[PDB]
Amino acid sequence: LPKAVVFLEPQWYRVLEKDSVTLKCQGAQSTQWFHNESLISSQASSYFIDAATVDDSGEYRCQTQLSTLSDPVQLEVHIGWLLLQAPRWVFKEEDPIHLRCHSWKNTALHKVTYLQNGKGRKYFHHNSDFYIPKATLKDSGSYFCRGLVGSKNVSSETVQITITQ
Amino acid sequence: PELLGGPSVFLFPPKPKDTLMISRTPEVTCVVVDVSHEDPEVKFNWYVDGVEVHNAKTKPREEQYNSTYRVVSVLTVLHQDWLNGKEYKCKVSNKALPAPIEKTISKAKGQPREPQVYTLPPSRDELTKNQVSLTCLVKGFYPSDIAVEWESNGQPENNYKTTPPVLDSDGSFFLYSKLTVDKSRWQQGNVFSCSVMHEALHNHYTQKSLSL
Amino acid sequence: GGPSVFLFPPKPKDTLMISRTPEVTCVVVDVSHEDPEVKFNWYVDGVEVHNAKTKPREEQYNSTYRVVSVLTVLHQDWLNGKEYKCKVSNKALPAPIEKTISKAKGQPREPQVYTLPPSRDELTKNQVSLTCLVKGFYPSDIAVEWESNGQPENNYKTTPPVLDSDGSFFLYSKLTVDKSRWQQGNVFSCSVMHEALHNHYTQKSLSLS
Ligand SMILES: *[C@@H]1O[C@H](CO)[C@@H](O[C@@H]2O[C@H](CO)[C@@H](O[C@@H]3O[C@H](CO[C@H]4O[C@H](CO)[C@@H](O)[C@H](O)[C@@H]4O[C@@H]4O[C@H](CO)[C@@H](O)[C@H](O)[C@H]4NC(C)=O)[C@@H](O[C@@H]4O[C@H](CO)[C@@H](O)[C@H](O)[C@H]4NC(C)=O)[C@H](O[C@H]4O[C@H](CO)[C@@H](O)[C@H](O)[C@@H]4O[C@@H]4O[C@H](CO)[C@@H](O)[C@H](O)[C@H]4NC(C)=O)[C@@H]3O)[C@H](O)[C@H]2NC(C)=O)[C@H](O)[C@H]1NC(C)=O
Ligand SMILES: *[C@H]1O[C@H](CO)[C@@H](O[C@@H]2O[C@H](CO)[C@@H](O[C@@H]3O[C@H](CO[C@H]4O[C@H](CO)[C@@H](O)[C@H](O)[C@@H]4O[C@@H]4O[C@H](CO)[C@@H](O)[C@H](O)[C@H]4NC(C)=O)[C@@H](O[C@@H]4O[C@H](CO)[C@@H](O)[C@H](O)[C@H]4NC(C)=O)[C@H](O[C@@H]4O[C@H](CO)[C@@H](O)[C@H](O)[C@@H]4O[C@@H]4O[C@H](CO)[C@@H](O)[C@H](O)[C@H]4NC(C)=O)[C@@H]3O)[C@H](O)[C@H]2NC(C)=O)[C@H](O)[C@H]1NC(C)=O
Ligand SMILES: *[C@@H]1O[C@H](CO)[C@@H](O[C@@H]2O[C@H](CO)[C@@H](O[C@@H]3O[C@H](CO[C@@H]4O[C@H](CO[C@@H]5O[C@H](CO)[C@@H](O)[C@H](O)[C@@H]5O)[C@@H](O)[C@H](O[C@@H]5O[C@H](CO)[C@@H](O)[C@H](O)[C@@H]5O)[C@@H]4O)[C@@H](O)[C@H](O[C@@H]4O[C@H](CO)[C@@H](O)[C@H](O)[C@@H]4O[C@H]4O[C@H](CO)[C@@H](O)[C@H](O)[C@@H]4O)[C@@H]3O)[C@H](O)[C@H]2NC(C)=O)[C@H](O)[C@H]1NC(C)=O
Ligand SMILES: *[C@@H]1O[C@H](CO)[C@@H](O[C@@H]2O[C@H](CO)[C@@H](O)[C@H](O)[C@H]2NC(C)=O)[C@H](O)[C@H]1NC(C)=O
Repeated sequence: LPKAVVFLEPQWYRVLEKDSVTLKCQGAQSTQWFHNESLISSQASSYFIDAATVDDSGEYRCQTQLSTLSDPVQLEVHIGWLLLQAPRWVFKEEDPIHLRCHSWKNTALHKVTYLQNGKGRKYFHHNSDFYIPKATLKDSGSYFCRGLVGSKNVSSETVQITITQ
Repeated sequence: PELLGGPSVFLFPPKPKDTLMISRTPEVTCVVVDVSHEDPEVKFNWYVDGVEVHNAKTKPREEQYNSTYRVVSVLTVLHQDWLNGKEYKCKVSNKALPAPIEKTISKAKGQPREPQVYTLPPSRDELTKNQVSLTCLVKGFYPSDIAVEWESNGQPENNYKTTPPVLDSDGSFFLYSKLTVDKSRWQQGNVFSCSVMHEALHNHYTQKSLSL
Repeated sequence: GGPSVFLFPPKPKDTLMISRTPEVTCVVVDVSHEDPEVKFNWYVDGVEVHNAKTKPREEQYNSTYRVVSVLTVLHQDWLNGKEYKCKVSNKALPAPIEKTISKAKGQPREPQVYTLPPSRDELTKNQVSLTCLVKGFYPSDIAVEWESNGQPENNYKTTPPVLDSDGSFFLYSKLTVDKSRWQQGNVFSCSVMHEALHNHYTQKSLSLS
C-alpha cells in the first residue's frame, strides 16, 4: 500500500491571490484530486491553479490507481500586497535561511525592509530575498517585510521563525 | 505614469456650514484617484455605523490631465446623523488593487466646548492710518469645525480674512478673523458684527458687536 | 530606488539675529549597508565651498544609515537670495542627487505691529487674552515672541501666516495671562522679527488703560 504524495511547485504553501500554483501527484497511472475532502474535475497528474483565489485555500489530497489516498497538503491563499514566504519555519544552527518578500502580481517593490521583532534587519533599494548564510540562535523571532509600491507604503503579515541548538 | 500601486482614496467630511444650517445639504465626498485606463471600473459601497446604504450619487469616470481617471462618489448625510457622531465608510473596489480600500470619516469625538467671541477695537497706533483692522477673536471651542462671517447693519462686509483654527494649549481651538475698513467709518462710529456658527452655540449661531 | 536627500533652510530667527548662526542642512536617508559611503559637495551661487561640517553616519532603527552635512551661512548671503546647493554622491545612485534652496523671492514688505487689550467681556474669565496683530509683511518668514519685564512669556500661541488680499501676510499672536497679572498693571511686550524691519526687530507694548 504506497501512499500518493502531493508536491507543491513552487514550494510555497502560502501564496497571494493571482499566484500560480502547480500541485503534482506523485504515485508509483490515472489521477483523482480532492479539495476540502471533495472531488474536483481534474484527472491530470498535475493540477494547475492559473490564478489563485481565496477559495482555492484548504486541503488537497490526490490518489492514483496504484496508490492509496495521500496525506493532506495545505494551501493558504492570502489577500494583500505582500507576503513573506519561507521554505520552513524551523531551522537548525548553521543552516541557510532564505526569506522572500513576495509582492502581489510580482509588482516592483522598492525601499524594502525585513524586520525582526520590530527592528530592521535588512534593507534593500530594490526587492531582494533576505539571506542568512548560517543561522544562529539569535535569528529566531517574529518577521515581516515592508516596502514601497510606487508611493504606497505596504506591509506583510508577521511570521514566526525558530532556530534550534 | 506607472501607477504601480493602483488607485488612492480620499474621504472628505462635509463643510462646517453645511452641517449647521438646515438650508444647506451636507455631503461626504469619496474621491478615487489614480484610476488607470486599463482597469477603469470602480465600485463603491457606502456604510453608516456599519450598515450599508444605497442612496449615494456616483459621477461618471472623469479623464484627468495626468492621464488617469478620477472618479467621485458623494453621499448626502442627514444633519443630526453627522452631529451625533456616526461613522461614514466608503469602500472602493478596483482590479488594480488586491483588496478593496476602506476609508472612515466621522465628526471629531470629544466634549463640544462653546466658543467665546470677542470683538476687539483697532489699536491706538492703527487709528492714525487710513484703514483700520477689526478683530474677532474666537476661542475655547471644540471641535474645530466653525464658520465666521462679518456684517454691518445686518448686511455682509466682505473685506475680511480668517485664520485656520489653532490648537490652543488648553486642548481647545481658537481663530482670529480680521475685517479691514476705512478709518472714518470707525471714528463715527458704524456698528459691525462678527457672527459665528458652531454646533455648541444655541441655535448654532451667535453674533458679537463692535463700535466706537 | 537609492537614498533620498532633503535640504532644509535655516531657522528664520537665525537669519535675522547677529548673535545667531544660520545653517543649511542636507540630510541623506535610506543609505544602504552595502553602499554606505556618502560624499557631499556644496555650492553657493554656483561656486563650490569647502567648509561644510559632515557628521558620522548614524544607523537608524530600520537598519539604514542617515548622514547629515551642515553648512554655516552668512546672514546677508541668505537674505540677498544666494542659492545653496547640496550635491550627494553614493554608489547606489547612477548620478548624484542635487538640491538647491534659497530665500523665497519677492519684494520685502515691512510688517506693522499692533497690540490689543482684552475685550471688556473677557474680564469675567480668570485668564485674559492679549493680542498681537502683525500685518503687511512679505515674505512670510517671521518670528513672534512675548516678554514681560525682561523675561520670556511662554503661554502664547501664534496663528500661521495668512495670505491677505494685497499679497502680503498677516498673523495674530495670542498670549494668555492670569487676569490678576493683567489687572496688576504689568507691561507686556510683543516682539517681532522680520527681514524688512529696521534692525530686523520691533517691540509693541500692552498695559492696563
Ligand atoms: C528609516 O528611518 C529614517 C529615520 O527615521 C527615515 O527617515 C525619514 O524619511 C522620510 C522620507 O521617507 C523623511 O521625510 C521627509 O520629512 C521632511 C520634513 O522633515 C522634517 O520634519 C520631520 C518631522 O515632521 C522630522 O522628522 C525631520 O527630522 C525633519 O526635521 C527637520 O530637520 C531639520 C534639520 O535636521 C531642521 O532644521 C528642521 O527644523 C526640522 N523640521 C521640523 C519641522 O522639525 C518633509 O519635507 C517637508 O514636508 C513639508 C510637508 O510635509 C513641506 O511643506 C516642506 O516644504 C518640506 N521640507 C523640505 C525641506 O523638503 C519631506 O516631505 C517632502 O518630500 C516628500 C517625498 O518624500 C513629499 O511627499 C513632500 O511633499 C515633501 O516634498 C518636498 O516639497 C518641497 C516643497 O514643499 C520641495 O522643495 C522638495 O523638493 C520636495 N521633496 C521631494 C519632492 O522629494 C519628507 O516627508 C524624514 O525626514 C526622515 N527622518 C529623519 C529623522 O531624517 C527613513 O525613511 C526610514 N527608511 C525606511 C526604508 O523605512
Ligand atoms: C494626477 O492628478 C490627480 C488630480 O488631478 C491627482 O490626484 C491628487 O492626488 C493627491 C495625492 O497624490 C491628493 O492629495 C490629497 O489632498 C488632500 C486635500 O484635498 C483637497 O484639497 C486640495 C487642495 O489642498 C484639492 O486639490 C483637492 O481637490 C481637495 O479639495 C477638497 O475636496 C473636497 C471634495 O471634493 C471638498 O469638500 C473640499 O472643500 C475641497 N477643498 C479643500 C481646500 O479642502 C490632502 O488633504 C488632507 O486631508 C485631511 C482630511 O481630509 C485634512 O485633515 C488635512 O488638513 C489635509 N492635509 C493638508 C491640507 O495638508 C490629502 O491628505 C494628506 O494625505 C497625505 C498622505 O496621502 C498626508 O501626507 C497628509 O498628512 C494628509 O493626510 C491626512 O492627514 C489628516 C490630518 O490629520 C488625517 O485626518 C487623514 O486621515 C490623513 N489622510 C491620509 C490619507 O493619510 C492629500 O494630500 C489630491 O487631493 C488629489 N487631487 C484631486 C483633485 O483629487 C493624482 O495624484 C495625479 N496622479 C499622478 C500619478 O501624478
Ligand atoms: C513605511 O511606513 C512605516 C510604518 O509607518 C514606517 O515605519 C516607521 O518609521 C518611522 C520613521 O523611522 C519610525 O519612527 C521612529 O521610530 C524609532 C522607534 O524605535 C524606538 O526605539 C527606541 C529605543 O531604541 C531601542 O531601545 C531598545 C530598548 O530601549 C533597545 O533594545 C534597542 O537596542 C534600541 O536601542 C524607543 O525608546 C522608542 O520608543 C519611543 O519612545 C517612547 C519610549 O518611552 C515610547 O513609549 C514610544 O512608543 C516611542 O515609540 C522607539 O520604540 C525611533 O528611534 C524614532 O525616534 C525619533 O524620531 C522621531 C521622528 O522621526 C522623533 O520624534 C524623536 O525625537 C526621535 O528622533 C531622534 O532621532 C533622529 C534621527 O533619526 C533625530 O533626527 C532627532 O533629532 C532625534 O535625536 C522614530 O520614532 C517608526 O517606528 C516606524 N514604524 C513602524 C511601525 O515600524 C516606514 O519608515 C515606511 N517604510 C518604508 C519601508 O519606507
Ligand atoms: C476549502 O476550505 C477552506 C477552509 O480552510 C476555505 O478557505 C476559506 O475560504 C473562505 C471564502 O472562500 C474565506 O472567507 C476564509 O477566510 C478561508 N479560510 C481559510 C482558513 O483559509 C476554502 O474556501 C474552501 N474552498 C472550497 C472550494 O470549498
